[PDB]
Amino acid sequence: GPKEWQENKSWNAHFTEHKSQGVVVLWNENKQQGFTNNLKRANQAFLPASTFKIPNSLIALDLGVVKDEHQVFKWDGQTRDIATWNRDHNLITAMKYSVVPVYQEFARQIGEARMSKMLHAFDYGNEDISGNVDSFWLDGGIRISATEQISFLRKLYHNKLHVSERSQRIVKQAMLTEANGDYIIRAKTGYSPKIGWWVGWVELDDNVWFFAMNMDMPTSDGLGLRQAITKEVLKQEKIIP
Amino acid sequence: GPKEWQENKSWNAHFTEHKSQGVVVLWNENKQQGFTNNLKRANQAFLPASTFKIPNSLIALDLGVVKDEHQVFKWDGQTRDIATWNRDHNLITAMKYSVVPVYQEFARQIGEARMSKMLHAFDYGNEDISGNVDSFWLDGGIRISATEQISFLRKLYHNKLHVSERSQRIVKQAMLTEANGDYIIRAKTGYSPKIGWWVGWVELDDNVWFFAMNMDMLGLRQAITKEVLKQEKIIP
Ligand SMILES: *C(=O)N1C[C@H](NOS(=O)(=O)O)CC[C@H]1C(=O)NOCCN
Ligand SMILES: *C(=O)N1C[C@H](NOS(=O)(=O)O)CC[C@H]1C(=O)NOCCN
Ligand SMILES: [Cl-]
Ligand SMILES: [Cl-]
Ligand SMILES: [Cl-]
Repeated sequence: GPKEWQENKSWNAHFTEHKSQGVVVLWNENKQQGFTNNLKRANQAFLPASTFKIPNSLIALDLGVVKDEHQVFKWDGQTRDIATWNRDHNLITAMKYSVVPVYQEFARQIGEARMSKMLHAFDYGNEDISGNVDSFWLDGGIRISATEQISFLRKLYHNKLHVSERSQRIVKQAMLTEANGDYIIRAKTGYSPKIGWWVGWVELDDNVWFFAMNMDMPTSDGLGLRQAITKEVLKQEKIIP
Repeated sequence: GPKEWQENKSWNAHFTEHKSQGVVVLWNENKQQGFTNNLKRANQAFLPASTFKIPNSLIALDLGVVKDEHQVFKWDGQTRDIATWNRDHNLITAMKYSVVPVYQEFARQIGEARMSKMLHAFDYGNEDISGNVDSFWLDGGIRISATEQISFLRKLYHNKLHVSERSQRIVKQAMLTEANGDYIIRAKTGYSPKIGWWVGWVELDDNVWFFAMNMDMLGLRQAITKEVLKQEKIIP
């Protein structure tokens, strides 16, 4: 009989076309079956980098560190490399522009004790916050695989995480990336030395496709490949036109 | 002092180009200033038609007639003219395809007493539900102007309507029409005999522009509105 995770190695052509390697993991919610080009890499755990903004947002909201998605967090005045960071942000734009210093302040206000407790409740990756509370997802001990990202995202989609429904709805709003008459994408990118991420889902009229992809990234060039390669897989599988 | 409301008649060119006439009303949330090509028409009251799906959704959710955005409303098996209506729906797709029979069923379950009480609490238009409980927004006594649509939508945006915050968040999710790196549009279209509507808002990084347009009478509703938004440098 059929397997929970089916391997489709033909997607490697989309990584090969761009002289890269990685994994795309898809989960068809209606069919309760998953698909990936590399079963092994689907289960390899990596630093989450900026994809950690999803659980960080949930915890910050549930504890009231963030009151709502409209609350303004003033620029601390320090000019950083990414120009979109040097301005005031709310939760919506802090996600969209992946504004690390805003999220570092969230993490410091959450604190290590509550951060560890929440990640355990979320069953998130290896749950290891060793390092600094404001950088463990960038250079500390936490590791999460693409399949673990799917499991976490499915809980979020269904409001099943151990935080309020409100917190989950707000974060899903903040994840909005693209919407048209054909589909809605809610997702979060990430990048740390040598690995780029894109995780999220595609909402259709009568199904949801969760996705988690990571790929080798020798430099910061080709960050757009994260979405481009994923979309090539989504197009091949007739999920988007 | 400055004017809360300014008239810009140059937008009439966008209507005239299509041999039509109408009004676009814009509200700059940050500045607390509004703009329209026709001050009089901006404040004249019309049947809301399918733009009434916004308050109808809020009421159905708040009262528990609709449990959440996943609850399925089964097709009743009657083949109707709009093909996308001839299938099962949830709140998201019922809004998206403007599925009338689903919303007539909501209205019957809400009932006249609860519908009237909710519209009064919402300050919604003339608050008058006279007519059929399941069609008064298309052929009954209720009327609302474009500026009144904006006042209602601003309350919804800020979670200030009397219904639960949850209901307001769910409906705002169901209003999602378009999103990209430049803007998010949450809106609802409508058409009554001789009037087309598009009402909603454009979310930018650090401002929100509310809009309500109506025009004498379908893709022109969005196209004309977008020409105004482009002229005002709101969208690219
Ligand atoms: C997280 O992955 N970040 C923050 C930002 N995200 O951009 S995205 O890859 O387009 O999501 C830039 C990349 C990455 C970092 O490099 N963060 O570490 C820098 C800490 N200031
Ligand atoms: C509401 O305005 N409706 C339902 C449907 N909405 O489509 S939209 O204008 O694209 O949002 C079609 C038009 C309108 C009607 O109910 N029209 O049918 C009138 C016959 N009772
Ligand atoms: Cl981050
Ligand atoms: Cl309707
Ligand atoms: Cl949304």
